Amino acid sequence: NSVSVDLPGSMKVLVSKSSNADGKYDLIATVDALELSGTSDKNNGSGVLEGVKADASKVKLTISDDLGQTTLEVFKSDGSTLVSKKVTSKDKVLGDVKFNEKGEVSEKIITRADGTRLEYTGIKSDGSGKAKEVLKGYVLEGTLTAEKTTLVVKEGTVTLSKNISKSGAVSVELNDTDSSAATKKTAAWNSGTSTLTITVNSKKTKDLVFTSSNTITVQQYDSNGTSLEGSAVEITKLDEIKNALK
Repeated sequence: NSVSVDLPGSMKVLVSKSSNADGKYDLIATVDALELSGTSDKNNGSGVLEGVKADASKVKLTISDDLGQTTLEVFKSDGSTLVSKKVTSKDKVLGDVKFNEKGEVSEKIITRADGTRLEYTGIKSDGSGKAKEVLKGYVLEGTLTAEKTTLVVKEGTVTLSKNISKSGAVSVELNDTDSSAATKKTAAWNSGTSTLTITVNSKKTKDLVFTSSNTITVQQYDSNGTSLEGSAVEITKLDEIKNALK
């Protein structure tokens, strides 16, 4: 009769064992308390399903085999003004979009495959908003623009900026308003090694690595800056990042 198929999210779609006379498969999905039904040309679980909420909100679930992506849309009663959109991509990144009363984006949470998050709130029509990154053990705060996300960590005269481009590319820069040549920090960034090298007084002092694990490590140079010493230490607290900027 029917066969069940597991879906990204905690969702399941029951699909017809065989296609009807028009070549199509019947799809039934239960998503939380919602019952959704639809059709598809394939037997694997891809397709589009629709349902209605108790309060007349319209719901649409789209499963795209070509991208392995599942999109759950909740609309107002018109079926067009968006209330919420949840997208799980095939690499298990989650996007959780909230809309204002005119159906425009106002918030988005991106959850990475490891569970760290980018939280965008107060999003405006120009693509600007407040940004926050939720890492393991600490949170980075900053701003969103249509050009980039900028998370900032300040320590005295030093500002560390972690930038995430619209395409997702990371860069880091260090700005120090200290004007004494003996103490002012400057820094150079390498995207390929994901490393910020901090210099003071023409001597390297430490490398900050921004790991593909979404962690930060710090490794000291010797006091003459001629060599890295010891081994890199993974940051676990915001206090430790600020300490690195003293």
